[PDB]
Amino acid sequence: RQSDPKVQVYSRNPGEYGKANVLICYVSGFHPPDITIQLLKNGVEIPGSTQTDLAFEEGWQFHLTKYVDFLPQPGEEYTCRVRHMSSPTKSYTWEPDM
Amino acid sequence: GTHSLKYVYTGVSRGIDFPEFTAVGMVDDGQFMYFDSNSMKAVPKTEWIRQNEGADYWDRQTQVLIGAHQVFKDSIQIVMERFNQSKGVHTWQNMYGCELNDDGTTQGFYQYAYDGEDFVSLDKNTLTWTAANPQAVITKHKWEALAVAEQNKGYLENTCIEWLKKYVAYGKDTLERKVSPQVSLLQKDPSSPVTCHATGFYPSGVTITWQKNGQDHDEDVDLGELLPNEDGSFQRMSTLNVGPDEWKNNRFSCVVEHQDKTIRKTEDDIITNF
Amino acid sequence: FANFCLMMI
Repeated sequence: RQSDPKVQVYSRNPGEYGKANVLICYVSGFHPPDITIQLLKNGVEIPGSTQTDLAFEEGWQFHLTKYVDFLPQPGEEYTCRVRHMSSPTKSYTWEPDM
Repeated sequence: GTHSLKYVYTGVSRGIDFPEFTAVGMVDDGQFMYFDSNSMKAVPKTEWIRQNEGADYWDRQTQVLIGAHQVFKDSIQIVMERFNQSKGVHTWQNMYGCELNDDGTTQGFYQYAYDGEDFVSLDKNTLTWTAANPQAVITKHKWEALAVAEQNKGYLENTCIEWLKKYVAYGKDTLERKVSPQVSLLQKDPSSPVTCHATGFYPSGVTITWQKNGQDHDEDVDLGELLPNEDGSFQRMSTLNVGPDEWKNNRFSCVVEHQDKTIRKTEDDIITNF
Repeated sequence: FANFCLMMI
């Protein structure tokens, strides 16, 4: 079996410009587990991100999180890039909800 | 409160990015321990478990988990054969655990799955294993002849509850913490849909309701998923998708309910980057 | 504390 990753990019607090915040990538429903996750600012990896340990809930779906401090300013493009198995690396752009 | 102790084992025959065998331990679905086949060592992941269990605990936990890795390594070569699959990446997954309520009552489960799909699972009411296909019936017959359910049930109802109670004691401040949501009404532009955002809360149970003129309104509402933040807390949002002319002719509010607390937001609260 | 993986399938 092979399931594609569902990928969700969001901030801990509402994406207000100029306010320090936490960028978060939650990745789930991928199978088999082999997967890589990066958070980037304008295509440049942000240093100091954390990745939770691989784990799953009761319907056997894997899930992983990566997060990093960030401070979102206009015109900056924040991105989660996901590489699952040998599939091509796929990029998902953080969109503020305000 | 209700508290649970669970273990999730991810075993993988032919992967690259991850160790062969990963074990994670959780109290209230929060990691408190980790182990994998690269380190061959079981380590702490919370302060309360490291302050409260010394070298002897981590030694015997590593021993048990090196036994789990070996049993997995064998276990997965057989299930591949039964399914006629001599080539490839395949996963073996195991999750079991405890629940202890306010009642004093207890619950538990013990489950396995192959390639992400139910293999066998314990019913400790009847001491029988539920097979999900012929390929699993071979295991059901073996384990029921061997009193594996007897051991597993003793573990879930006594041993795992005993360890659970110590763990809620060790971690009593974190585990019993009650943190309120920070709630906001968001809008990208003056005509955009409006978003009720709730974040920073624990436990994970939240209720987000929209209201039209003081009454609950479940039209045009997109309740988002329960998501985690980077600390033990969670966030969830809901979106009302109505034309701002319906916004004119009506008084919409958002209501967020969490634990013993209730927060309310109206159009006067709308923040925005625009 | 984790349980013994007691018997292979």
